[PDB]
Amino acid sequence: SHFATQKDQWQTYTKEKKIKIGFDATFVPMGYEEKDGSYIGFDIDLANAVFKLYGIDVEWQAIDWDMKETELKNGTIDLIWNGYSVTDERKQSADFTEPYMVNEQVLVTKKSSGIDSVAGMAGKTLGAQAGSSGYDAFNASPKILKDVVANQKVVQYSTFTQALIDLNSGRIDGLLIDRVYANYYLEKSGVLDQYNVMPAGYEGESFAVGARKVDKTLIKKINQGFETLYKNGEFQKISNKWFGEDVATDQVKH
Amino acid sequence: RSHFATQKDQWQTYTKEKKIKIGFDATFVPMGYEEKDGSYIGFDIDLANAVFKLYGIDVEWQAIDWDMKETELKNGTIDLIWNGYSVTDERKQSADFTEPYMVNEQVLVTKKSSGIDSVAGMAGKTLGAQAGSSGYDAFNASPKILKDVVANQKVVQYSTFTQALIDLNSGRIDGLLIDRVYANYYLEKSGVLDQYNVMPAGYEGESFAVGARKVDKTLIKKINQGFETLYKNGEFQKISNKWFGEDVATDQVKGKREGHHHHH
Repeated sequence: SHFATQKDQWQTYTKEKKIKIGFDATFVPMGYEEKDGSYIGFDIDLANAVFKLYGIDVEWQAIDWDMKETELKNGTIDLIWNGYSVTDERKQSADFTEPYMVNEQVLVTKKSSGIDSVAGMAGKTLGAQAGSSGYDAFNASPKILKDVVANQKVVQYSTFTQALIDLNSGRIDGLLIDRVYANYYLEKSGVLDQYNVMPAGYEGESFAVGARKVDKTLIKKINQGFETLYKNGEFQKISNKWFGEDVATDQVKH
Repeated sequence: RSHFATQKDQWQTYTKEKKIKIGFDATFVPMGYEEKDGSYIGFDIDLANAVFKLYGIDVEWQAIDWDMKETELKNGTIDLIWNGYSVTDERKQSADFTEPYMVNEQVLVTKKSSGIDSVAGMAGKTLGAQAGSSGYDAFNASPKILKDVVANQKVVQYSTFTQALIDLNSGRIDGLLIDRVYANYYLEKSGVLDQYNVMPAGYEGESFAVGARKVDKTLIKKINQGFETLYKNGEFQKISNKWFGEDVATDQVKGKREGHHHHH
């Protein structure tokens, strides 16, 4: 039908036992292409789990991320799921599910540093990622850390790995970074327990799933899928595998 | 040309007219500068020329009053600011940036014959720096890096890099702190880069990127893709080696986007 995209197609996804989901193949650790060519990530596991409950297989489609809204509206994909989030501009092209994970800015310090509180950064040196949302939040809400840390400024680094090198050596006392990165990397390296990873105090972006506004049943069925997985313990397993913690939102629970 | 050209995405025009104008500071060696003979040369000039050659776009190089760069860009007098330019919140109010193509930072330079192959190895050794340089200020601002360990906890200041090197070569000083762009450029130009240890000092650096009008979203993407294309076909590496004697490509230029996503 020429107008499938203008209708609630839940009965279609369920009958065809398949649904198409677009993602940015480079977005570690939400959904990305590994060196061997496989598609893995938190959202990959999460979405596969949700749809498995309905006997639906996910057809993962690596897309031009800038074209995500267009592809969703054209029927190229049926969902945008890859660390996606609500934006009033995005709400122009899609309806969203309840948020499933909060990606807030976290302050990371060595357990041995004794800095187990954001306020404990008073007079201490802070590091952050160049051009990251953490850098911007640092300035936007100065009362949180700027007016506390040494020199009222942050040392900028290229990557979390370079930043972590200086955190470990002691060149910097703390590191402000995306929760998604802090937990994924520290857990993958098996040293998460050697660090205090604390919510910094800035409003974090909530990850949610995007669908065509007409697919109302689809959205609610994903929402329910989250609950189902959180009650049978699946959500926690997936979450632990990727972040070493339960990231479920209250809703899921010159 | 449209009165509102500056108001929109001109990728169509650049490709059509097969031209784009880039502003630079004619004194900024080695990124882009005017030589004695009057020619304009530099790492950025070679890099930008190479990127636009991919698209069949000729580059019109415009030496500008550097202080007027953002104005020139917004005025439409130039289409890009490419001459060791970088991101700052202030500059972001006037332009959009490509991904960074190289990192500049203070490097500690020592002769390989000195045996000093680490910054820590400078303990008790004499350090030189150029007078009125970013390294001088960095040396003092972060004493724990080198100031505390070097002899006398001070640095011998030099007016020119040439004098500094003369003394490094004679043993007068054991190490020299200077911008990576200058260290690699001069040493490679002299064909002696392999006789020195050029090590990142530990002081916060800066990342060079290209600035364009915020409306030129496509142009920015085409440049980012250009960097990647040149690295894939080897041209970036050739240009980098010509000017610095090493590969200065950032992970972004190399196509490694892991860890660079910001609440997208």
